[PDB]
Amino acid sequence: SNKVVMDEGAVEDIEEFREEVARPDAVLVKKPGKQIELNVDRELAAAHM
Amino acid sequence: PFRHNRFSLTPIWGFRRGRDNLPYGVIRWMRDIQDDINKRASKALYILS
Repeated sequence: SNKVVMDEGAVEDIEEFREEVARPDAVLVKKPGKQIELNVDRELAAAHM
Repeated sequence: PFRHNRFSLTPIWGFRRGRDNLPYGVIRWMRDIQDDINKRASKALYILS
């Protein structure tokens, strides 16, 4: 699963964003001036392994 | 009643403290380093979590 930290207006539809982020085939639309940071923490998985 | 003039109980000695002549086991140093190890484990696991 992805963790998402973003500007408050990154995505118009937050529900579909919430559902489709983990999807490897999803098409995501974001507003121009609002940044998206998917995969906030992934070195944690290697640390736990 | 026994002919031998000593108590029945024979103490199998171990490490004996020099100051107080008080016996102590092998553990003590292993004990302190072990508690330190446990603290390190808890701290690192919390930091990762």
